[PDB]
Amino acid sequence: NAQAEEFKKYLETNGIKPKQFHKKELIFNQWDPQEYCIFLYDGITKLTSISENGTIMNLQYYKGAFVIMSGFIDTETSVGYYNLEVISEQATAYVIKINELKELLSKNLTHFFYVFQTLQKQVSYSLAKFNDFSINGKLGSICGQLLILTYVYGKETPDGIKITLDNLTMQELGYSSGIAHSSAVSRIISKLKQEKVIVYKNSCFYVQNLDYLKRYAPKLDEWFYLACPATWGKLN
Amino acid sequence: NAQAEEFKKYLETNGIKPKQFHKKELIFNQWDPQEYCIFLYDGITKLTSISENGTIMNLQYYKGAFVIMSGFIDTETSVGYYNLEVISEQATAYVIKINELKELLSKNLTHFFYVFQTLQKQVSYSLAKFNDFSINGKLGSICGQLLILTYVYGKETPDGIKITLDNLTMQELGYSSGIAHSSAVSRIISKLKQEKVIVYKNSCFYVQNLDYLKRYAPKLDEWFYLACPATWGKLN
DNA sequence: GGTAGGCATTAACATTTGTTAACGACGAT
DNA sequence: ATCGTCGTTAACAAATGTTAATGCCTAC
Repeated sequence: NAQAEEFKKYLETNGIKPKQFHKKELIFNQWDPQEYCIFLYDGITKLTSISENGTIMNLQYYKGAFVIMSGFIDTETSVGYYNLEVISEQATAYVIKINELKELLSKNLTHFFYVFQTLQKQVSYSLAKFNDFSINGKLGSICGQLLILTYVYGKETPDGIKITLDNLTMQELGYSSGIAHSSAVSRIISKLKQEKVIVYKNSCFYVQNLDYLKRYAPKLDEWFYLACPATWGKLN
Repeated sequence: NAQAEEFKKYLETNGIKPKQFHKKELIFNQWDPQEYCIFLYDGITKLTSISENGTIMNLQYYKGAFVIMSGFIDTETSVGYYNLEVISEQATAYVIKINELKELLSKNLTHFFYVFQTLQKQVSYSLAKFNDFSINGKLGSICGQLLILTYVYGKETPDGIKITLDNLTMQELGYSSGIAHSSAVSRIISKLKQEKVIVYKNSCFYVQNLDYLKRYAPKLDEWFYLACPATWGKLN
């Protein structure tokens, strides 16, 4: 929003200025660790991780204007080895390198408070996500994940709320729930067709009972009501 | 932590007096206190959430010098409704009104980078924990939770390493994962002495093959070394 | 108006958790 | 003495890790 836009035009007086990233490119990865502060101005990405085993995990989706750190400021070392994979067709991102960031945030306080705000939104997001996922099984982890995407990328239509996102493979949907196999997801996904809360037509997910999803993930719905009110209010 | 000691003195030069809370007291609360910045100087505490029915959830343990926040910096609204509950002897904590924080941080960049660092150490922490817990099921959750409890609260004794806490009822180990009955958790710890990794004595937990834990929660073990090296180094 | 991989669906088992119910001791009012 | 607390087990009801085989698709 407004705050995001002036951070945008804060960086551009200071000689760091965007880079186009395209689908499946990695702004940074878990094998070649460079420590950045990524200001993703526009587009859609996902934070992933491969293990010494090939087991994939979709931690989180970053969208719109947001900030992703790969380095600590005061120590300038890595925070953990992850992947910021682009999902949208294109994405603009401001790749600030970490031992630059302190001097930048020092000379303007309005914009540190911005990044501080987002990292606050992030701490509260993870805790919420962790809470609702951990209580009742993978089914909860699915309903939680669906509800997230349904709020962030959901659109109105006379057959339900559309999760308008590239091609959310069911294997990918399980990847956010820490699931290895599509069959485990297919089984769950249409307990949610029969219970009439989810349909899968046009190879895209349509939500029918938002109140169902809310019950299985109340801490997250709360997080939206508090940290992203404008979004939360579109679907009420 | 030498960085926090300066922050305590910094608070005291501003008339911020420490308050003493003591076992099972709630510094801030699920039914909106709020919102404060909580500088926890000494003691041990836990962050919990109670659902509408009665299902409880132990999201994180906070210990020693750390800083919690229930409010966003700029808007001073809630970041979510949780409980900070004193688990230990009786913690010492500086409770700062949030409106007072932005001003306090605005005029001493050193401490204001310090707060940012702590908040970076938990966005990283939360993510790592989300990862190891989501994969490898709830057995992996217990082991991952055992893991962080050793690194933080672990002495090494001629009987392995002692998880040196109060009274960690397996009811409570339980609340760290999402396992809501104390018999399911008992079926786990059971299976971990039979495999020689933990022994239950003196109403306290001991770990003697910590290597077994590090495989079930690798990105947690990776997180300590990366984020909290001094803590990691004492067991490696 | 035709091909080959890529997923979704669904079945059949192998384990892991969820749940309830007795039984038994420690520790505190 | 009489708690409520906590740990421990067996016994089961679901839940979900797996793998395999059958089909509809769409990128090509």
